[PDB]
Amino acid sequence: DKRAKVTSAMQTMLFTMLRKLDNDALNNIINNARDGCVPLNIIPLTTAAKLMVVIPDYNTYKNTCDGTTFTYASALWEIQQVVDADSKIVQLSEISMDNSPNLAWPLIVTALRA
Amino acid sequence: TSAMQTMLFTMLRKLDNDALNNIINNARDGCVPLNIIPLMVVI
Amino acid sequence: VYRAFDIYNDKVAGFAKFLKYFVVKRTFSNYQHEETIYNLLKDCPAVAKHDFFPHISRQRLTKYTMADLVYALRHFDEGNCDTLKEILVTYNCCDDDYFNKKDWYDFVENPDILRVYANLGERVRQALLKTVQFCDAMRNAGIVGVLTLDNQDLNGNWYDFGDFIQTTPGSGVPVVDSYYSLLMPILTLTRALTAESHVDTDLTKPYIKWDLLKYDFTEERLKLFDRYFKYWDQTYHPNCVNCLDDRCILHCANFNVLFSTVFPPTSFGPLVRKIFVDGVPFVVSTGYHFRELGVVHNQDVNLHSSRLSFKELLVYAADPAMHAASGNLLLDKRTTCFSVAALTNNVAFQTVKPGNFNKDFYDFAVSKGFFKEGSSVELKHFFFAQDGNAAISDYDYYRYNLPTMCDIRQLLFVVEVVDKYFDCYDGGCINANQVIVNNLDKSAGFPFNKWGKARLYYDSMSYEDQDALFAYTKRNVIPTITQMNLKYAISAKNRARTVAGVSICSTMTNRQFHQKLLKSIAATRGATVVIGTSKFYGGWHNMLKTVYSDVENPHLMGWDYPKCDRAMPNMLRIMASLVLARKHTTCCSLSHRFYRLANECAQVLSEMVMCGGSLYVKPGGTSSGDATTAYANSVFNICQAVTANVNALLSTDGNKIADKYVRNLQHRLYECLYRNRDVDTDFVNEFYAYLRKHFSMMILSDDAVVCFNSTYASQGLVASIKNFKSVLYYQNNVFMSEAKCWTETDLTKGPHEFCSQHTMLVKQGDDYVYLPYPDPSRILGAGCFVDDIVKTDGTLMIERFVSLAIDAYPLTKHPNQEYADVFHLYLQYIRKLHDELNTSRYWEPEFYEAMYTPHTVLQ
Amino acid sequence: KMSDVKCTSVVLLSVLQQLRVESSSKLWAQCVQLHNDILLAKDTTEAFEKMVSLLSVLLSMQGAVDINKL
Ligand SMILES: O=C(N[C@@H](Cc1ccc(O)cc1)C(=O)O)c1cc(-c2ccccc2)c(=O)n2c1sc1ccc(OC3CCCCC3)cc12
Ligand SMILES: O=C(N[C@@H](Cc1ccc(O)cc1)C(=O)O)c1cc(-c2ccccc2)c(=O)n2c1sc1ccc(OC3CCCCC3)cc12
Ligand SMILES: O=C(N[C@@H](Cc1ccc(O)cc1)C(=O)O)c1cc(-c2ccccc2)c(=O)n2c1sc1ccc(OC3CCCCC3)cc12
Repeated sequence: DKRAKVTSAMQTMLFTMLRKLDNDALNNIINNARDGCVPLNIIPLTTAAKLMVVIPDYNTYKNTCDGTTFTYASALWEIQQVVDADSKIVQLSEISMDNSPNLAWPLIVTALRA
Repeated sequence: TSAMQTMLFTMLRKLDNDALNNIINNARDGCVPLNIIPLMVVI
Repeated sequence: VYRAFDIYNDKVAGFAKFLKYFVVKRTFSNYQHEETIYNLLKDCPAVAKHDFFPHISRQRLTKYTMADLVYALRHFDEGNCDTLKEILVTYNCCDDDYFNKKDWYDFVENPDILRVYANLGERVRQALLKTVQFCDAMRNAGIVGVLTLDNQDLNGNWYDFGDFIQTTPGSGVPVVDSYYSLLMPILTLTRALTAESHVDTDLTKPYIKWDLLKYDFTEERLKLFDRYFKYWDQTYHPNCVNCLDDRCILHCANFNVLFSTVFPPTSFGPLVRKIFVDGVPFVVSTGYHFRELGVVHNQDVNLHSSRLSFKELLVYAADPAMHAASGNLLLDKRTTCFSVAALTNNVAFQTVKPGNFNKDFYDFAVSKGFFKEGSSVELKHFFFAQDGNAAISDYDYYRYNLPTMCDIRQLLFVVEVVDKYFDCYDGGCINANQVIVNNLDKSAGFPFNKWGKARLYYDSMSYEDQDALFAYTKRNVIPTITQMNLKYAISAKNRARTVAGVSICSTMTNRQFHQKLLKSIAATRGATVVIGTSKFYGGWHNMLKTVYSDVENPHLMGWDYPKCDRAMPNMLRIMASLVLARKHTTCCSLSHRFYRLANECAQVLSEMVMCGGSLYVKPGGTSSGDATTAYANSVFNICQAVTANVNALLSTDGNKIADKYVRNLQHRLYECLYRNRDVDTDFVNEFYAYLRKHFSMMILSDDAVVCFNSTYASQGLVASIKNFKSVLYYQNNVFMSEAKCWTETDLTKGPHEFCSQHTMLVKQGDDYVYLPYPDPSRILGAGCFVDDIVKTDGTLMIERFVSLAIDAYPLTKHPNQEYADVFHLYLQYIRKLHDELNTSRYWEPEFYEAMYTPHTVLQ
Repeated sequence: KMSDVKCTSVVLLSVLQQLRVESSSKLWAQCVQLHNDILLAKDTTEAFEKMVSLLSVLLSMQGAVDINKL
């Protein structure tokens, strides 16, 4: 009974979590290893097509996400949909040192690999 | 669930502090502020 | 002047301060002996220049030696820390006015001190290299002798070639047990091996572009060991799988702690591989790269499995490989903790509500004369509130955990002594049907907490599946995930509080491993560790009398561990785990016990934490959700106490110890420490006996009360309060101020505070006994404010008050009338509450009288 | 008059949090700061100005519990 339900839930989770990772990137990484064994930390680093940046203040934003593109994890990233701690959408033109007291810090800056 | 606010206001009356009762009376007829008081009003 | 020395000869031994550029000194035989050795050992660039002038001129030395730096940092005392200041300012590590700041020495306050210490790292690393060069020349020239820290200056040049003796060339063997062992704590405090991260070990060139796919580093580790610890005369296993006993595991894990600071942080953690299930490819952990235990490869690796059984599914669900592979790369700028990934498209912020003030009780209390403006009993404990960025702020306190390398020769002796304290208990492996589970409702951890608590999984699994799962863990590693949440608490401070829910996979196997031992300790009365001994029915009185056993000139003492759960080094936690597993000398083999150790180290030491909505890497510290954390804390507590006594008894001059037995105990303590690599079971008994007589400990998790012979402590034969401060500085990276430490000279008044409780000697039945009472503010605070689950039913309110009344009854005997009035207020309120709704009736004082009378131990 | 003001501030946040004030990060952070300051306060005057600030925050929000009725 309960064993059956928990088994079903675990199977569903594992299979759903598989429908969003398998790709040419991961396969390329796996075949570049000595025996297909790699550290777990570098998988999302070199394979993730989505990047989330939680910005605490405005100095950090200057120093990481100025303009519309930035370099991180040895890759070029392009910014879209910046969001505040109140979960409202933020426009790139609103991120300025004089406007900085009005914004609900920290800011979630999302980026795609480019 | 409104009992909490009634108890709040009974406590405020029991304190009978000058500033708190002043502000409560001001808002009594609907004259309420909009922002936090620093350490602007309507009407 | 006083300079630190490391001395061991036929009359005195220890590491203490004694009394004594172009240094000079003043016998014919020695002058001839030293000069010949120097000439045979001159062309080596790792020694200081010497001249022949009846005096031995010693040219171009520094003001302070490596011993002073080691001693100063190992016996730090902010009251008298001048020698440390001169060394730092002298070598451009900081500015002299830097010491005008408050808490400049403190690690938690002003964490910039770490940068100041790191300025000595390159200087220290140069000292290590010179030692290998020096030992190389001595080996080639055929010279035997002991290398001592005092004979090496801060520039690395060696000197004082008098202890050595000639031998046939090419067969020299230098003894470095004392040199390296005492120096290890400073290697990580100064980050000596920082230069190894650059292209050619040069601090002016870019960092090595390590291949992201590399994980092994075994050859790199061996090369690091061979470059710095070449003549360290004990086989070092880069992967601790190859060690022969737990004494080796501690030996080799200590080295891996130092060497793991040079390799990229992305190379550690679970090692994944692509396996196929019925043709579909998963990614699963088929190994693990520990910073301490090296690389561990699972032995049961299977591919193309037709179907996954319940046991197989549990391992895969708990494995973070699938969770981290399917998430987004995360770059969290709020924290300095390495982040693996985010598992959600938005970061989640959680807040802590305010307290639920109970007006009813408050209005009743004031009518009874309480809270009068000016009384000694007031409100100081409240449910504090927290804003959105509190959990991550709380998690960021793990920055206080730093890679700490231990004095291995000292730790390998302290473990034997700490082992005796646990030698009166029985334990070992037990089957799935012998395990008793209390509080089944504990969270099962991420992701298991999505579908229920620990009750569900324990019910679903059959005894065989649990048994196989435990057997599985004895040949593989299961790196589970822990989830940290925020908890409501009554406190006098607004610091946030968090509770960690460890993975169910880790708890099931741990209980089968430790439950037998844990129960044995909890069921024992009269031992040093007091866990599971109720304070009721005279227990507090019996506990105190056990502490008071036979101490000759007793005073009581207490201390605390700042940020204990966050700053505990990984070496000490691994040590605590090995001591607990020593009972499995018949239910497990060497290989079996290693795969057990690797499982806790990957599950409750450096596992992955699901804080907020994303995934981070925990650098260390204890997990409040683990069942063995309280007992592991006790082992850590005793280890720090024994370390304090060892440092106290070896840092005191043996010439001025008027006693004879103690001085013999000192000399032999040094031998078993930095010589005699075998465990001297005999001497381990005398030291354990010596401690029990003169240092009686009543230890509960990270809290202790010590009845210690004052005379011995006064003259340095036993740990004092200062000794604990010194140990915590160089073994915990925390400064422990005396403001939270108490000492008491009169035993009639019991311990000032133990487990947050006070003691008062009171008269019952023509006999004086000890009763434990709390601070009244806590008792009142917990009455005025409640966590909002009691409002549903009044019964929960009654049980809350009776529990408070039981702990409040002893106040009736307090001399202060206000205190005694507190219990009556609670009793009267209980009467009212009971009214609205012979000694078994909780609304009379007789019920609360029985709880503290030994005559009836009935529950 | 330490206990009365502290209990009043506690119940004041109890009310505020029920008005869904969690949704404003800045305002909720400010309210929590004031509340913790009041609870940690040892002087009556400090508690007074912090309490009036918190009450003004509460009472500015219109459409909340009716005040004219009281
Ligand atoms: O969280 C706790 N107390 C509240 C206040 C409270 C809660 C319930 C209550 O009526 C009265 C006051 C707080 O300080 O925020 C609490 C209370 C109690 C408690 C409740 C009733 C009677 C006796 C003890 C309590 O037992 N505990 C807590 S927090 C807590 C943490 C660890 C813990 O270890 C024990 C577990 C069981 C045996 C082995 C070690 C216990 C523990
Ligand atoms: O640490 C404690 N309180 C924290 C809050 C806290 C900490 C941990 C936790 O998860 C829950 C809340 C605070 O005051 O800041 C605490 C409080 C109280 C307490 C609470 C309300 C009224 C009276 C006493 C308390 O009673 N205790 C604590 S720590 C603590 C440790 C052990 C303990 O049991 C004794 C029983 C007899 C033998 C020796 C062990 C009790 C105990
Ligand atoms: O911190 C606590 N426990 C630790 C360590 C421990 C302590 C004693 C023990 O054998 C076993 C383990 C833990 O397991 O996490 C603790 C323990 C106990 C406890 C001790 C012995 C028997 C039953 C309960 C405990 O009672 N408490 C704690 S922390 C704690 C915090 C608040 C608290 O409120 C009570 C206090 C008394 C009046 C009503 C409200 C209680 C409380």
